[PDB]
Amino acid sequence: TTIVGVKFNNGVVIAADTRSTQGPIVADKNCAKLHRISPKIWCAGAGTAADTEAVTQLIGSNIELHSLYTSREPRVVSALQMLKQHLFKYQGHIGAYLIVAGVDPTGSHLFSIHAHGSTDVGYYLSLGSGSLAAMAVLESHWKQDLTKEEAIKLASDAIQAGIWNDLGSGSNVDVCVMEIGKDAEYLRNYLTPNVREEKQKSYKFPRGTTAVLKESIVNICD
Amino acid sequence: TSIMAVTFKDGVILGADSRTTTGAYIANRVTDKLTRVHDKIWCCRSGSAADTQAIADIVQYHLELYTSQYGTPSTETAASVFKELCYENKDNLTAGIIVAGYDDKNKGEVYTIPLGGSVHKLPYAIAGSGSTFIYGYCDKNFRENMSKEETVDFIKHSLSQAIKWDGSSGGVIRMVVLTAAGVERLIFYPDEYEQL
Amino acid sequence: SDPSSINGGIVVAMTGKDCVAIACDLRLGSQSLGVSNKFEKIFHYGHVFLGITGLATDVTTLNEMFRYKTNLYKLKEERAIEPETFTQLVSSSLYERRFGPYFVGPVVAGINSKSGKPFIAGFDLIGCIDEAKDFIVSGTASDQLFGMCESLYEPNLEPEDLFETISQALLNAADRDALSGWGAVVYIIKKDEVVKRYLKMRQD
Amino acid sequence: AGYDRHITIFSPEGRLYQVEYAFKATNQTNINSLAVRGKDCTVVISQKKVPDKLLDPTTVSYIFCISRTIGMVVNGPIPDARNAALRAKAEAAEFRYKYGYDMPCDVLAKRMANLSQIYTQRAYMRPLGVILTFVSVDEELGPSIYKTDPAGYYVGYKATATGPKQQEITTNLENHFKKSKIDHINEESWEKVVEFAITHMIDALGTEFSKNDLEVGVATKDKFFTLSAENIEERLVAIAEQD
Amino acid sequence: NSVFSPDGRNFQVEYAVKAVENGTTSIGIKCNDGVVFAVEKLITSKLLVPQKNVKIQVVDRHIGCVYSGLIPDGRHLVNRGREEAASFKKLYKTPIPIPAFADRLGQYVQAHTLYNSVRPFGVSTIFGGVDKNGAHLYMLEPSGSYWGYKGAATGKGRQSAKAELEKLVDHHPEGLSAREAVKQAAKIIYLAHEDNKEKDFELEISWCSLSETNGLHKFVKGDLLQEAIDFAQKEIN
Amino acid sequence: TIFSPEGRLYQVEYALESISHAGTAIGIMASDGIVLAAERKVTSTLLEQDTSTEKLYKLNDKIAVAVAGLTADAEILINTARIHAQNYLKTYNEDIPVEILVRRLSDIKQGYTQHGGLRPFGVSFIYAGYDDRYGYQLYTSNPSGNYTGWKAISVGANTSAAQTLLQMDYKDDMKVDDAIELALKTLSKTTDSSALTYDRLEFATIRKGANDGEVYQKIFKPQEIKDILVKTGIT
Amino acid sequence: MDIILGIRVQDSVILASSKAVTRGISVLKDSDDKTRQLSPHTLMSFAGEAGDTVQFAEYIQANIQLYSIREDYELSPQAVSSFVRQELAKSIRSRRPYQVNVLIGGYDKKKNKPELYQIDYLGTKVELPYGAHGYSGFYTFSLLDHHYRPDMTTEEGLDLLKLCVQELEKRMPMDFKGVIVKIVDKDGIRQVDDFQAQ
Amino acid sequence: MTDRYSFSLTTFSPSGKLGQIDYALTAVKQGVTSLGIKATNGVVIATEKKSSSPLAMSETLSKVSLLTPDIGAVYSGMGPDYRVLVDKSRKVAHTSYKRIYGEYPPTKLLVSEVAKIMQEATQSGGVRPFGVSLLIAGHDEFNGFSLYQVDPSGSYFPWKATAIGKGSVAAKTFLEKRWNDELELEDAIHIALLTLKESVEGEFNGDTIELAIIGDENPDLLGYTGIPTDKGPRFRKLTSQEINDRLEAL
Amino acid sequence: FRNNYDGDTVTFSPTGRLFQVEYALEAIKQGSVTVGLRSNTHAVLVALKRNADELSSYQKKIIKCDEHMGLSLAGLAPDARVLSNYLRQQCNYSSLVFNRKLAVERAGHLLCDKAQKNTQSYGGRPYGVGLLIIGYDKSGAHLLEFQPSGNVTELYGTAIGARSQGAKTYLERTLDTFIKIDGNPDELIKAGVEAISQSLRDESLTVDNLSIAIVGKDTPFTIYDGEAVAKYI
Ligand SMILES: [Mg+2]
Ligand SMILES: [Mg+2]
Ligand SMILES: [Mg+2]
Ligand SMILES: [Mg+2]
Ligand SMILES: [Mg+2]
Ligand SMILES: [Mg+2]
Ligand SMILES: [Mg+2]
Repeated sequence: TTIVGVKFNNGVVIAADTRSTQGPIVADKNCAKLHRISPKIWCAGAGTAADTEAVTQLIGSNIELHSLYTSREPRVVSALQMLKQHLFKYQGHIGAYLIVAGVDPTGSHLFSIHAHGSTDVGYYLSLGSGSLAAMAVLESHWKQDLTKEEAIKLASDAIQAGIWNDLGSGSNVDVCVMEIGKDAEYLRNYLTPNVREEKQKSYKFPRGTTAVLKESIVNICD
Repeated sequence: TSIMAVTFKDGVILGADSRTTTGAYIANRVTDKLTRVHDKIWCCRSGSAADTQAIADIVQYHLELYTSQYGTPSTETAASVFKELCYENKDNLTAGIIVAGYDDKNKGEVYTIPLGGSVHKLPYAIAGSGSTFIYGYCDKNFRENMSKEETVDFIKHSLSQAIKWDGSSGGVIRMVVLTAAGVERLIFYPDEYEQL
Repeated sequence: SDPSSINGGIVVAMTGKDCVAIACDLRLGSQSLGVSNKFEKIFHYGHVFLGITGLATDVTTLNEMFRYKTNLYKLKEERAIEPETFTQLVSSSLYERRFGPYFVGPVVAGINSKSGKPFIAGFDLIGCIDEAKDFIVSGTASDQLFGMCESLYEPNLEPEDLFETISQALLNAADRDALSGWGAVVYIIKKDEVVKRYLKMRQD
Repeated sequence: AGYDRHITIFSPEGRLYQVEYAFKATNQTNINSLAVRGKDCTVVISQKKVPDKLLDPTTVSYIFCISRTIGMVVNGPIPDARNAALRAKAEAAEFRYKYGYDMPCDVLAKRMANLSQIYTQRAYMRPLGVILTFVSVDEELGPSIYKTDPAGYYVGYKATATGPKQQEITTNLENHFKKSKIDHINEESWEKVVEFAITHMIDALGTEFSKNDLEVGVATKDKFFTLSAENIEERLVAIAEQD
Repeated sequence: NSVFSPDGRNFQVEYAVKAVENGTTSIGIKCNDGVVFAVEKLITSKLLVPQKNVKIQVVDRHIGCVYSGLIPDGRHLVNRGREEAASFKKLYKTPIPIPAFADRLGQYVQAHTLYNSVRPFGVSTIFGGVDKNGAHLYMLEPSGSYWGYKGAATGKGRQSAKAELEKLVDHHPEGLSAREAVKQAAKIIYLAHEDNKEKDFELEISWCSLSETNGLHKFVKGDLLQEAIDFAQKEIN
Repeated sequence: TIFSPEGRLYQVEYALESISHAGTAIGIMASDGIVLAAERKVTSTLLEQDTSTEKLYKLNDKIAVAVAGLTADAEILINTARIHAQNYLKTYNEDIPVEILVRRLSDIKQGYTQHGGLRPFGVSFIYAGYDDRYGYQLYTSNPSGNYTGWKAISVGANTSAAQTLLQMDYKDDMKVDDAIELALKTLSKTTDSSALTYDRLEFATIRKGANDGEVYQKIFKPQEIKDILVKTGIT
Repeated sequence: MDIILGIRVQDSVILASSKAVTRGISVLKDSDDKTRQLSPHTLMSFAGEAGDTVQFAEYIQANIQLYSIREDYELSPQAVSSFVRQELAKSIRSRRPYQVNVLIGGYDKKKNKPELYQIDYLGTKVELPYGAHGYSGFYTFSLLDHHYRPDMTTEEGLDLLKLCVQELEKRMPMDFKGVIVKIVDKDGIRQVDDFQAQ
Repeated sequence: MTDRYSFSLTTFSPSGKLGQIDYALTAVKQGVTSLGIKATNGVVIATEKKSSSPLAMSETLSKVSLLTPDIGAVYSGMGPDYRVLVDKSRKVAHTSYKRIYGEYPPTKLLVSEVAKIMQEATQSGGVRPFGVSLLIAGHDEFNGFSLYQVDPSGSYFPWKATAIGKGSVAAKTFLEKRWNDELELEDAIHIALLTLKESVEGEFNGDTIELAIIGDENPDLLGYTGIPTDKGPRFRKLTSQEINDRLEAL
Repeated sequence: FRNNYDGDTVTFSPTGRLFQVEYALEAIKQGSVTVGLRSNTHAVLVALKRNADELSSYQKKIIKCDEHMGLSLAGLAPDARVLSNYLRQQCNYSSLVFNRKLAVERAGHLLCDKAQKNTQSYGGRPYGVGLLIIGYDKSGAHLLEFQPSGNVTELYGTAIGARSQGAKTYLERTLDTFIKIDGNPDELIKAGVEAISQSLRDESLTVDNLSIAIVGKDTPFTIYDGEAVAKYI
């Protein structure tokens, strides 16, 4: 997995590759690692895939309830405090590593959370097996006060580093842009540089090829 | 990690490097290790980041509740809350905390709570992996009742040595000055402190 | 030894033009000893199909748990659970057992009765959804299945062709796995009708 | 003695007598209070009555600092008031710990009202005989007044008054906002907003106050604080030159 | 208890107050650096062992309590106060501030007026000591109500005691030394015994003074007691 | 919970008293099916008929209940009965025998009668079911937790009046279609309204599944009730 | 290690269970009956860990007997086996699991068919023409795959079983002291007390 | 500390009445009128903002509440009981449904849960029933638009249109006259405004009336784009200004 | 006034009285008389035991709590058993944990606090027994009187139970003599046996009527009954 977060002058962008693996094997060639906690607070995870999704949804559900109750737009510091306190309680057994990013009435925010429940803040971050490839790009090109365009380019490039050099990452680049003024934009398969080439031959079989022992219709209704 | 707190004439100063590692990888080169638990009570954290953040958060909660009910807590009260948490949970915590604060009556104070959960009141304290390299130096150069600028220098020199030898320490040197004045954040960059 | 290797078993699901298919082997073994030649691993709640591979006791238990849960669903809601929702229900049911998981690899196939769109999904033992639109594979010959599917598959196959593809993928993967095989059953699922075929295969 | 008068079950008319009785308890101290919004502050004024001369005047107060940013004034007997203050403090500290931001004035009010509702519904708890007025300069909503009663009701106010002579003050302020046509006082200094509040308390109640007859709490951006006798004396002098 | 009267009162608490008025008289006096506590002990019979049914109680090391009404209810209140002061010291290290301690007792007494299954306490308690920032004296009623006092009395002699207390506040606005307050306490207890004269009484005094006891709570005994008894004997005649 | 000097249970008695004011429900068992018919309590033109079910509830695929009493109490019970049926299915891989489900439900009611100082549930049930031990079955249960089996029965208002009428026309050899008629006639005779129109009825059958070898529950849409009110000649 | 075999013929289910109880270096007993009747048309045989074995069987026996009296009815073999499976499935994740494997042979009156279920300690259930637990299946499954027919009579089944017992006596390292054989059909459960030299 | 009333406070009377439930229904009667009207393509729920002081700010107190993106509620009766019921209803939508099926409950099932919460206040020891009747309006894919009433006993009924509180009987009459099954949402908002004018004492404008609709998806109100199968909430509170616009044409 | 106010211990009368507690105090007045008194070196309990019949045993009034402590009872006997058991436990605890003999005074405080909780908890009655506690500790001989209201007082001598007012008046009179009865166990007992006499409308107190207990300086707490008391009649 390669996930990055990058702050720009008026917002925050996150991005991720689209490959899930069971050890050496590629399960999903185009899964979605970008998760919504609330409309303008988004999330990318690495580690135990079930864990990052569950902890995101639990906290997403409680953040919705908090917002309704308080009549206020959810804050990124709340997602953080709830995630970190939850993860801490489970003493790393919930293997969630997350980059959490958003805009709220207080401004724009970029945070990291580790499975034991420690958090950090910064202007640029990476996580995942591709984390070193992506950080090397970030450390090479990140400047203070980037425009929106530059930030998308830099994040996109960081994910590419992970896609090309980390065997744990591959396929596509997903992006989400959270600007202070606006609605969050989720950009699914913003880059697709790993198209499978056309096969050399068609493997469709002549009908009758398979030997059938017996047969019957299956009843669905009642 | 290299962290220290030093008492001086007008108060207390906390300082730290800014590097967090997982193995030999620098996870964060610009960490802020100086943590406020009240207006004029801060700490430096060492050991497990998860553990010390969770503790610092609980302490901050306790000191806010304390302030609502009884008024400004002393630095001793702060230290005692940390100790209670550390001692009582010694079997699932790896936490070493240095607590530093200023008030009007008691002036600048420093307490260190190392791994056991013991508490020690001290004129100055050092801790973190990098601290072992500066025991000799700090003991030779510390004096009571130093001025602000002398104290800033002592920490600056001390931590630059700690950073020089410890691979776990490094980045920028952050400091917080705590006096009647006031709360002041200082930062110092490699290009400066490496030439010391 | 490893709970997911004791009993043997494979399930695979594919999408085609206005249909889905789901297939499984019939083996139930106890390590090296083959015990049953008739252990089916695909089930259905109304028009929603679920294959489960893994420890057989958990295969049976989860079938009973999902019959139970879908029956109550239909009673309160006055309609049959759709593929997407059932997928969610499997995922949350599995995650609920996060630190004492069922040792299974479930697979869901079906056609949404409102949109008519074919749907398949897979899960790991703790409920992580593999959302994939072509094929899903599970079991002690999953490497063999991924291999077979990635070569054999092409999109929008007619039901009679998709039948050949899924069968060929299953048979040949099963024959490279000591713990799979011993009979195979294939379901072709068309909105309107569902045909079930037992395949002839090597009995070793 | 019917049971519908002893615990919070419905009367045949659909009323809750113990709740209504609890409102009556709120006046038993014969103190009036009022609250106004400035341009970037919020002020609360309450009467201070120290009848017994064996009392230490500094410990006689019905204004509480709930948090760094929220003040609360109570109309009602002190034991129930302190019970409510303690709880509000605990709820405020807890909110900050759990959600990482300071508890908003209105949200604390909604929460304290919810606790009140419960006493309205469960038999074994008596309602508290107090009305709670919460003030702050909210970071999202600006200067705020939210008031909660033994019924579990709460709402936001442009200004408000509470106590036996609540009505006098209310209609006075109502008259004021009719003229100004805006929903706050135009003034930048919280000192002037305090003076306005004291001034209109004086008219409405037709009484003069020394520095020991008043008690003042002021909320600004990020503090809430109470004035000392001397700060108040300085306010009284200021108003006596022109009115 | 949980029951409001149609006009917002609580009759059970009002009745609890009657138990207090019925009680022996007790007082406290705040001085320039401390606090003095005194109480009337009715000698029912000559068989009561003198000096040996101590009514004044210490909490932690720096706080005295005296009460009038049902004695068992006071002891209950002090047990709870001791637990509450221990818990404070355990967590914050410092001995509990008097205002902090007041509220702890306050919240506990108030709690016993919320629930139909509990009765209010049948005491008023006068208490205080020295903390980080001076001397404090408090009085706590069966309702949970409490305020800070310059001087306080409760029990049967309450009215005359308050009258005497009020005089002292007027003659000595520049603060009363701790040694003076002791004498005056002995006097005041004598001048509220008038009422309950039928049976004999014995005097108990305790004090907490920054300069006289180092801010620790102590019992007045020996020569200091005898001298305060003499002052009161000579000033009643 | 307490006994009266007569050895009766006040709260139970008063709960039955409450049920006698509720809309009448009728159950008739024939040899090839069962009928459940119920009258909705004084309605209004604006009430949604198309998405309403207050008196007839499905317990599983082979069992249904007609309710007389507080709906909200009935939903509590219905829900536990549904769970109970599924536990049984899961434990034995067989659909629950009707009696067993009725007995469990009755036992929960009996419980409220004997301990805990909560009020009983103000509910009476007619159960319509099929199983392979007893075929078609009809049972009744009331707030006491007592239950009994029947060929035809009513609950709620006018049971005494409705019971006499059923006694009169009921014959063992009946088809379900004859039972349909009997139930509608009996409600028609016993309403406290002008006529028994479709909009005031809930109706359901448990038949031998058109042509199969299987059991089918038909919960009548309003349209079907209007049409079946045509045949039996009550327009 | 305990031999537990089952074969389902046309009109009955036959169970055979070894008679030995061995602890350490000693055979303590040579007439052990590894069987409990659950209901007049359902029999269960069991093998596994020392104490768990009887405790489980008797607990199941108590439960089915309770049902019978409550309902004045006999649960079908399919129902009893589902019930048994669930008890084992719960047990496998409890503090101390029951280590018991069972065969359930029953005659179903509603269908008029014999039925044989094999369930191991994990709650793995399967319905089989013939089955075994432990090592004995390593010999008997292949023998029966060869010699078994679906339409065998009871006597044919007993011959087929004699063949299995012969094979086990020849090849199995342990002395299991013969079996006790029980037949379950429409007229209930009966023991063939002549097998040791039949 | 610890409860003394572990017995039902709602018991049956000799006549079969459940007194406390009746008395709560009397509280609903005293409450300000609210109503719901269902159209072909929407539901409207409306009520009056009976303010307690001219010094209060009536926008800070909403009587119409979002429960899910597709479900809203209004009430008549005791406001504080409503407020806590709304809290619990939002929560139970998550705990009993969304955390299980990954989607929001259909209208009838959420109503069903609210109904249960109310039923329990009718049976449990030491409590009084809620003093409210709710109208709940919603949409869901498989049932379309719906409107439900829920009463202090826990009973619910589906309505084409209804009214609760003070002038309910007159308003129910005015609605039976005016409702048909070809009504468009705009027409139903109109009828709701007319019906409400009879009930309203003082000023009748976008500041004194509170009105919300269950209509089509507001893809703007979502807060994000890029997921095409997410089109936004169907619940929408009309603004002050939006209301006055329909009052001119009234 | 006494009307709706004596239902439970959880209700004040409009005079500020607790009737359940005052009623409990009335069971003491029913109980058979007992006397306690002490000097500087010993403390003595004397009790008149009461039979239920001429065919019965006179029921015991004296209970040993520790080697240095015991008590006599007047009122509900099973209530005395609850409290003496608790006191035995408190004595024991103090020995085991601190190797300390429990102060008679602390025993007072403990019993008092225990009685107190029962004067304030819904659904429980107050204790209906009065107790006289004697012991020898590190500050000498002690006598205590315990009332179920929770009031405990230290006295040189006292009596509780029916007609006890006589004995009390006698002890009030004798005071200055028995207080000095030191190092003479038998004279102090004689003074207690005589004090109890002033409380007889009964009979001439017999070898069964009489229960005597003693504790002091070099004497563990010990109970005399039957033959061993004859030398005092
Ligand atoms: Mg790669
Ligand atoms: Mg370094
Ligand atoms: Mg695999
Ligand atoms: Mg194979
Ligand atoms: Mg209440
Ligand atoms: Mg109560
Ligand atoms: Mg007084």
